[PDB]
Amino acid sequence: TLQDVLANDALVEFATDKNGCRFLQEHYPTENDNDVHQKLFRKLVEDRAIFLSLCSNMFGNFFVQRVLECSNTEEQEILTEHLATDLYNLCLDKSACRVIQLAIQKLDVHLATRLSLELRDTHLVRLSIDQNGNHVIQKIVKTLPVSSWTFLVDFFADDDNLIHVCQDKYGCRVIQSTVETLSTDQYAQCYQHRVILLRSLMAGVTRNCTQLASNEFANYVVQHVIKCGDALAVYRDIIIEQCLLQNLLSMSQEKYASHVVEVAFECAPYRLVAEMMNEIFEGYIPHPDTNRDALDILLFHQYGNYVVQQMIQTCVLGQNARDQKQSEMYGMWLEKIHGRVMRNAHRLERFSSGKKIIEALQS
Repeated sequence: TLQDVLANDALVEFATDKNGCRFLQEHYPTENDNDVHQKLFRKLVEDRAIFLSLCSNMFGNFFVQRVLECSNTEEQEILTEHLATDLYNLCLDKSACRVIQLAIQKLDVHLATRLSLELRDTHLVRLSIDQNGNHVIQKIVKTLPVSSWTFLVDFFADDDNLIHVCQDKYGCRVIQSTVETLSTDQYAQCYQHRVILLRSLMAGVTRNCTQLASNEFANYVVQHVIKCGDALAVYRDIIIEQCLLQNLLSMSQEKYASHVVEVAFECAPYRLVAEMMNEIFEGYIPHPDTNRDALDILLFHQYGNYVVQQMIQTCVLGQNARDQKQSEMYGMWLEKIHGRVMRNAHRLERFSSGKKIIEALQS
């Protein structure tokens, strides 16, 4: 019946139907030299408006994906030009962005490079925070070489663009994908190119870390820097030392930055764990009277109590350190925290968080 739909010119009438597009998708000739394959491709790409309306459709996008799977480089050139005419609005659509991601996966690397470079002068903040275009940006970053999307790094060297993209549910995933792609397989490249691009990102992260860590979604970027080791570990310490120190008590009382403080207490080396512990303990936040200590504030706080729990967990896991001085220092820190909890234990038992802390000190 495929020759019947070739003769009646009802390729739109099948692809705009669920059963019709399933019939086109199942019986599509995978061989490029087939006559029915060539005829169906020609009927697909005769009208650019018809092709782009089929990409933007609930069902016909699957037929466009099936054509894109069974494609040689000439067909890929035709489809690349047709998509690049309206690429930016194609990524914003729920349907056509699937076609764009399969294009980034399955086209030749110069054609997908052309598609990635067609986005370099568009509203990339809107595309990164979009419900649908964020997957296209992530697919471009994770799939294509860095030279195909280096402009994105250049787009994120602006602080306003980095803050606007990071402070969003979808754009923070874009920033995480870019950071995770650039950091991977460093010190196996013999030159510092991805290192310079990653430094260009991390300088903007470092200069804006207090605003990013206190945000609902932009704190995930900071936790991604701290939690991931390897080439990001050197940046982790920087965020601990230049941005988080002298600010532990304020961020630990904050709704979203307390997560960053927990992740920093979890992942820091002993060098920075020592300075963070001495800031929380009898160091900064001095209270030069009979007012509350920083640990006294964080014990009875709805978000700082998890920072105290992470301090307990860090010291418990750090008693088994290979170094003896580090092990006795983690033990002394846990003694300090345990003594301060046991001082206020009868007060802490009246609340859920304090009961959780006391049960954590049990086990």
